[PDB]
Amino acid sequence: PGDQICIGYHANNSTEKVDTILERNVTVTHAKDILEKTHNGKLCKLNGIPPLELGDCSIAGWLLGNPECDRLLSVPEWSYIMEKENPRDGLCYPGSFNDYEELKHLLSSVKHFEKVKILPKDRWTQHTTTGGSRACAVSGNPSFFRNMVWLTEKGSNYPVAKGSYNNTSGEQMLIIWGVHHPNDETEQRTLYQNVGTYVSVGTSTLNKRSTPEIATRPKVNGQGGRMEFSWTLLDMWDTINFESTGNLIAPEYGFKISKRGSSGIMKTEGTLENCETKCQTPLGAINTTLPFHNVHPLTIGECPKYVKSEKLVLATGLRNVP
Amino acid sequence: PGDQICIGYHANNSTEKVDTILERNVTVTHAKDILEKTHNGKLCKLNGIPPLELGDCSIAGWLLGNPECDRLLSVPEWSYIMEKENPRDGLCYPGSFNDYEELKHLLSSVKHFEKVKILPKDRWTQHTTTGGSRACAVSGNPSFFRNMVWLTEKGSNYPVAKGSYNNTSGEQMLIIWGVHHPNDETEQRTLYQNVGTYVSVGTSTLNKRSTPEIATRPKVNGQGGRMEFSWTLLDMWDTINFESTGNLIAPEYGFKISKRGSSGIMKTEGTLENCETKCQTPLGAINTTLPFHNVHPLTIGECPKYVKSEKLVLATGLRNVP
Amino acid sequence: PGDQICIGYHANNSTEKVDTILERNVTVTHAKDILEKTHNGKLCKLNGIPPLELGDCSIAGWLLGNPECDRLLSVPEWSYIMEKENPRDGLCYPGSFNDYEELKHLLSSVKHFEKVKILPKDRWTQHTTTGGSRACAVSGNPSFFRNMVWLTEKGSNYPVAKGSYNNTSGEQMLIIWGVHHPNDETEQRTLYQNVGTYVSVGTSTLNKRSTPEIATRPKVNGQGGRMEFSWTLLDMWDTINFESTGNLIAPEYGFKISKRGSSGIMKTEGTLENCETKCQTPLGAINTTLPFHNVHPLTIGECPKYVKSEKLVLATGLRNVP
Amino acid sequence: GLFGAIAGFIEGGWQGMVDGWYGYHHSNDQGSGYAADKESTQKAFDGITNKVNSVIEKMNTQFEAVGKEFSNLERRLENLNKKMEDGFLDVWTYNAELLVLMENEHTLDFHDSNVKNLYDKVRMQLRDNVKELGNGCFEFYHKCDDECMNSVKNGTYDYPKYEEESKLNRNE
Amino acid sequence: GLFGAIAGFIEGGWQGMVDGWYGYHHSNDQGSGYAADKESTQKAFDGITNKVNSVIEKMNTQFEAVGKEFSNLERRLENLNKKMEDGFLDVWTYNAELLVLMENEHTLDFHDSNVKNLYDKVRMQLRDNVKELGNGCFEFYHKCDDECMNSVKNGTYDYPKYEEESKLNRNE
Amino acid sequence: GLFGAIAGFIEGGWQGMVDGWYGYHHSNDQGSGYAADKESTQKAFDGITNKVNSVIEKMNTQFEAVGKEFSNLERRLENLNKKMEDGFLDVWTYNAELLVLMENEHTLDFHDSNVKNLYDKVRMQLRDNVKELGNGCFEFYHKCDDECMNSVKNGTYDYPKYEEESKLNRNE
Ligand SMILES: *[C@@H]1O[C@H](CO)[C@@H](O)[C@H](O)[C@H]1NC(C)=O
Ligand SMILES: *[C@@H]1O[C@H](CO)[C@@H](O)[C@H](O)[C@H]1NC(C)=O
Ligand SMILES: *[C@@H]1O[C@H](CO)[C@@H](O)[C@H](O)[C@H]1NC(C)=O
Repeated sequence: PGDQICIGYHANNSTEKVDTILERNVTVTHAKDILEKTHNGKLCKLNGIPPLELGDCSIAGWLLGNPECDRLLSVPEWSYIMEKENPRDGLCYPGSFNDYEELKHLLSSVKHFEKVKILPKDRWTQHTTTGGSRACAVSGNPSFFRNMVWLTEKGSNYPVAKGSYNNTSGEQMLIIWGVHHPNDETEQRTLYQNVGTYVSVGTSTLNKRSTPEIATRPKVNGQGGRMEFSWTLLDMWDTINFESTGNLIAPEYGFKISKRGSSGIMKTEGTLENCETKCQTPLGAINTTLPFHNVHPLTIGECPKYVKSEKLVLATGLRNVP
Repeated sequence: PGDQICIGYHANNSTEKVDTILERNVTVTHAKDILEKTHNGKLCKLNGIPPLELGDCSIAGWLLGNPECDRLLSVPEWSYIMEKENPRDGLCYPGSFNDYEELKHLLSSVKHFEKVKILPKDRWTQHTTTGGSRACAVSGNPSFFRNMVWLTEKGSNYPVAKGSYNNTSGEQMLIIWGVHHPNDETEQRTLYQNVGTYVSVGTSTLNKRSTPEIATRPKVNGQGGRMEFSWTLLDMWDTINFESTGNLIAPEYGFKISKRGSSGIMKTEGTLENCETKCQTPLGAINTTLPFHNVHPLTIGECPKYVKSEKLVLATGLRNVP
Repeated sequence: PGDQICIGYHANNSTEKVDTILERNVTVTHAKDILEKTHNGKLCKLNGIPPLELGDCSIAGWLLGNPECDRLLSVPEWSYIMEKENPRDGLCYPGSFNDYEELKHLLSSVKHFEKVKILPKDRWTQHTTTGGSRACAVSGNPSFFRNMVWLTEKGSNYPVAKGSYNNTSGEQMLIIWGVHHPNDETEQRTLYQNVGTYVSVGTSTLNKRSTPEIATRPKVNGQGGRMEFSWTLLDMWDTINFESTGNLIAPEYGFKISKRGSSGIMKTEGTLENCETKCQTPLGAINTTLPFHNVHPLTIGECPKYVKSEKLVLATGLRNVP
Repeated sequence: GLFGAIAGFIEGGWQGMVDGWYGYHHSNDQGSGYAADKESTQKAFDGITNKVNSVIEKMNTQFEAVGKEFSNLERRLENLNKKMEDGFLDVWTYNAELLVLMENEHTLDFHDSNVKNLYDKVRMQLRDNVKELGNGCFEFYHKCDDECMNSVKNGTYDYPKYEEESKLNRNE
Repeated sequence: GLFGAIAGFIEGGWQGMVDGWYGYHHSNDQGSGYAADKESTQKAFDGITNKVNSVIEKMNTQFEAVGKEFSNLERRLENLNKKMEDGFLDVWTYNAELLVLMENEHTLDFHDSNVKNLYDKVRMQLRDNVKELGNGCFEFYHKCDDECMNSVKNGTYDYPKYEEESKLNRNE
Repeated sequence: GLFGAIAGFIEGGWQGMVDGWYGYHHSNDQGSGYAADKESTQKAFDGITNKVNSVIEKMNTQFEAVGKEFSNLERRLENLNKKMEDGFLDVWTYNAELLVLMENEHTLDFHDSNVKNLYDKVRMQLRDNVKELGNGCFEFYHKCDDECMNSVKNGTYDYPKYEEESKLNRNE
């Protein structure tokens, strides 16, 4: 005989393994994994308010108003921007864009937004307001950026293009312009008459002047000319004075616009689905709480610390022995 | 009977509550806090050498000499720059300043800084230099930056104007110049006479030819015009070459400069008091050996690591138990 | 008597010491140090592919063809670049180099690369292609950048110069040009005859027209003039079209280019040897497995973590006692 | 392990015990069975629960957006950003890994301590009233019914009571 | 705790004791009182005041200017700077917090081991010459006066001296 | 140390031992000598060795180049850069500085545990067939020759074998 009592621990049918400083492949009764690695393969709205989807266009092409971009969905509010890697429809008339990157950033997120008419196309009595090109083809028929006015010569005479705007639209306004860079001396003469033209723009804080630099160029889009574009934010109540002797590509519209904090652009091919998310990735949205993840680096929102790591397994239970 | 001897641990009437991986709100006998979170409220000198103090002025209005700034203290050595978020007195006559931030970075801290006459206002015997403007008024009357000369027509002639300086002051010299962009052609004529004017500046390293840009703009301080100021570092023994046939806002003084390494500007609405510190914050100075702090992110000096934490309490003693 | 059995632990004559959170200076039996602190003084190749030693030259000196750099080894592929702090063989003819920094970067690391002429020196039959200079003169006789054709006047006529090329080298091409900035008018005429000249360059992404700016400047290297070099990268199957009525310093050769990624320039005076390494530094290479080092901050390759630490001793044995 | 109990002087673990992490097995004249210790098994689960929260809750998220916005003439920035993102990933990666490793070594040993403590907490209450088998069991030098066995598990063993009956059996 | 001494088999602390963290308690024929242990209450304080002087001194300061310095056309840059500062904030915040905890769980357990290691220092000197009550006390199988206790304390207890007087009262 | 063994109740270590870390030392009629425990020595070796491999292997290095890159009108970037390279230096320095201090501590204690856990693996088999000397040694109440010790080392010591023979030498 002899009554006994014994002290011992739990054990079970557990395969779960963890590593430690001293030992590896260690079996434990149970464990917690703190490494998020599953998305949901869906591009979703962010913190409630949807993104912006240019689809197959760029921020340049979108803003200017490339004809191929009139069918987009006007979103007064958003929290990020969806744009393919190399959009097809951007600057239909070939050229460049100044501080473009800086601009993209500004727009990544906007508490409010709304295109506005500022300088009506037909107010330009002194000059023509219906010039266009073949590289902005609207079904076999030449045209131009739906928000820009290619002011040209009228009666072998190019007066002094003077145009203003008081910004009373209740909030800051993105405004854009450009300058045509013709292929030869003769072309400059054909379109604007005067040689040695210039394009001046002015607000209370901005004074910029552009001057056509004439060089010979490959016919990108069957066009040899190029249109260098430039922009600014005109404060509430401040005014903007255009004044050019030629090559001035005017605005017809501005963009009221309010900010709540920067965001980012995500280069995706996919489209938007009806869902929610606090953190977003190219592969799909994340819903987690773990400290870390390893889905995709390019992330947008409140996300766990991305790590070059395979598994993060915390041993909660105890060493599991037969 | 049966005598005894026991083994135990200290205890007391403490309430210092530390935390642990396994358990929170543990009462212990003694604890050190390593989170510095207390400042002194006084903006102080930094390693003994004080900040340049700009009051309601901006670096620019300061260097150029916007009249409202003539009451600033003329220290020959400082360790950082104090400056309000949005100063009142800068470019009294509206305009802009190229590579302005770099300059502010250059001037954030200096070993030596002294203003020095190099192109005396009376040398321009061929022009009018008493020209002020109402935007730069001084006691009712028109005036101008106390450190620049505003070369203008005299007797209806603006002769080609030259001016030079061999840097012989014993150290590199910051020099500032500006060019004037008038609102309209009649203003160009009235102040300068000639047209197709140029502002040319040259050294053994720098070479610019600016062309005044006349254009209409929104009056800013009742001024459609603008002054575009630029700067350079004229090396020792190197000479600087001004030439212009109009629109040149030349300088009268240069600034000898020496750098021990750079610092930074601190936005604040406060003033220097007589106190010292190794680490300054917009809210006050820090005197601590602690490793971390939460006083304020925008620090200057040698400072403990900043954290988004409330308390960091190490435990020194043992667990307090009844 | 009573047989005994005592239990105890290993000990030896080791002086090795390690530190713990509670006790400093603690002898142990065996210790593994993990702080790599010894190089080899020999700047070896990297991952099997050599650097690109330049010597007393600058990268500017290299590309153009400063005759003092003819001796350099034209390796078509390299992993990084070596270059003194203050070389002497850069710009013999004083001037400047636009986006030089960004450029130095581009050519830090290259997969493929080869100097391939694109616009022949003897294609300039309407112009003189030998007007060299003293500051850039080979053995007395005036000379010029071996790949840079100096176009000057011939027949006291300088007719518009044209230059066009279709990129068909399979990859992209780094082409380099420049315009000249003469000291006085009598120099311009003597050389280019025409006046109010220009230099235009063009592609699908490029478009510059430099107008030679004139002024009075300190003679550097016995010249008042200056040459302002720009550069571009011609995309596959593109065309670069020059056009100059004078001042253009045309490019004779071009550079095919392919990048696998980017590296960086090393500020050393030493010279390459026949060795190898995965981690190079100014002071030598590193053949270590340890997770840290304290050699030199300015490392290139796959490297330990640079720490401001003297010793990192891990205790592996047990406290050694008498 | 580090405290000798788990996979040490107590070779294995009871699959029988199904109601806690560390408990008892008895065998008296009335029968046998398992039954885990309510307190210890709860003091531990609280700990571990608190441990996973400390490592999760203590993380600051913020709100970022990683992305390009770097023209082909701002490569050096592109690089600074890379060097930045790449420098942090490394830090966060090495920190996570080693956190786990350390936090894991300590958890397993916590369970060790916990067991050995229970063993010690019982042992020290029984004393010379029992034969310490050294395998994680005590053999009684007296008879221990159920209201008795409970007193042990519950921490209220009356040594004085069975003191005399035991020193008897103990000698002989 | 983790060595079972503090808040364990020793239920509570001694307010009475004031000259140290670890001590003793006598109840012989000459009254009662408290007395801390020098040799072990100083090994403690040293390695604990070398713990705070470790987390504090190993920090690298480095002179820095944390400020704006960016126009409205350099918003990408500002942002970059912000990602960086935010970056080092989240890192130090996390590290610091988990340091505090980790080093506290240790500090506290250190104190346990320090005590449990003293109780044993004494136990292993006495052996059968005392009743291991099981609560931090030892009952003597012989009257132990002041000069005796202070030889258990200073670590010079004479076992044989009492070996024969004690094997008496023990058996009975 | 922290487990009271190494540098605790086993004051010093054994120069005379040279085949493993921790071991024995028998002192009977037929000679005397040292015999390190191959078992508990090859388990700790694997331990430490696997420890140092964790702090080495887990360091993801990547690939980067540092350097100037910035002009004299780019002072700011040049600085941001610095604020970064430095920022990370401060981190990697601190982390490693402590990482050692910790790992060093947990390593010296690991040893102390491994010695303690062995001294108890033995004690708890021998029980009252021997005399715990509180120095690291036991004195056998019976004659324990060579081939005896060996049945102990492999942990199969027969307690019943020497029970009465020694329970006789104990009760005098
Ligand atoms: C996010 O996760 C929680 C649980 O963690 C879940 O309840 C919720 O549905 C998820 N959110 C969405 C919108 O999917
Ligand atoms: C606790 O005791 C200390 C002295 O040990 C005394 O200074 C303090 O006032 C006491 N705290 C309170 C509020 O009773
Ligand atoms: C400037 O002054 C120094 C000393 O007088 C002289 O050496 C240097 O050549 C001067 N420069 C000019 C432009 O004369």
